[PDB]
Amino acid sequence: TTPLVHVASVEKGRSYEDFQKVYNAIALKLREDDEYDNYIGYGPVLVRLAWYTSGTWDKHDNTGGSYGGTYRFKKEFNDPSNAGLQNGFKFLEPIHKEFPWISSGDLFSLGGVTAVQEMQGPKIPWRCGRVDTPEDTTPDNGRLPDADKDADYVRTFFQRLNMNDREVVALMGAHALGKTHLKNSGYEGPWGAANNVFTNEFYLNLLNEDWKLEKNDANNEQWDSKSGYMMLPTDYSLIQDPKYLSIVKEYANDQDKFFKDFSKAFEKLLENGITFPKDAPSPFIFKTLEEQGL
Ligand code: HEM
Repeated sequence: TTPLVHVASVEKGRSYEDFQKVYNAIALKLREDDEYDNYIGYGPVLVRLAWYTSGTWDKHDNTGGSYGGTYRFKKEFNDPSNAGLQNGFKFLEPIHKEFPWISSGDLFSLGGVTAVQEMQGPKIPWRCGRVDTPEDTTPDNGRLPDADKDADYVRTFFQRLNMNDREVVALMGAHALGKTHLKNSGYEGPWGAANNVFTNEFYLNLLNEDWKLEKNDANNEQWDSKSGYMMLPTDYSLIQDPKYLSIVKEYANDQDKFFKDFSKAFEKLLENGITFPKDAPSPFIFKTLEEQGL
């Protein structure tokens, strides 16, 4: 099938104010549902959801991506690849009901942006206009990366998402958030201590901790530290590859640089496959609840 073009179309009669209200609803629920996942909260899984849905994109034929907001998950979340994502969709359901006018793609991606900012991460410019395509569903089957691979696999995989070395290393820093859950992915443990605060801890831990490759309770190999942290083989490959290593060191020593690069890469990820008209509104930069005194 000929490559389809997806033009961003602003939800009829909606403006910045409307989306800030959605952002606020998401942010308020993040604050309210504080007990989820042993008090980590829904922040991490929402970021994962935004990445996963956008990560289905294929630059070659512009299939997948965040635009359509319509997907079919393998085994309906009963697969090591997508298990756990249902928690994010469940969290967003009440938000969508309160704001039925927002497209699914806009909601899923906005959920990630809101989560990163509320967790004290960098501001992520975000654009509206994704249009639901119920007639065009994108199966996630084999489109997201395996975690038991090396640096060459990671580099090649991300080329499909049009990401270079710096973009890949920056995006991976999101693993400072949340944790792996054995029953979900066959991996267990957090990557750091501040599981729900967005910082460059991922890089510091990679370089500073004493890691040991071991099999977990699912018989899968992962790198463990005495501090109680873990790294997937794909995470660890970032310090095994010399080109990735230099960038990990850069981010480990410059919090501001990491924030700026992550912001650019994350927005790009969430916008891959979308064509924005020259007269489309400028990207929205939402204020956090804190900045609004809410
Ligand atoms: C080589 C690429 C990647 C691989 C192999 C990978 C793999 C995984 C795996 C196995 C989990 C654990 C799922 C679970 O057990 O619940 C996970 C969680 C997560 N990933 Fe990644 N990931 C990759 C890239 C990314 C990127 C680029 C982002 C976002 C910018 C991201 C954000 C997250 C977050 C925030 C979590 C924690 C979710 C939670 O705590 O519920 N991942 N990822």
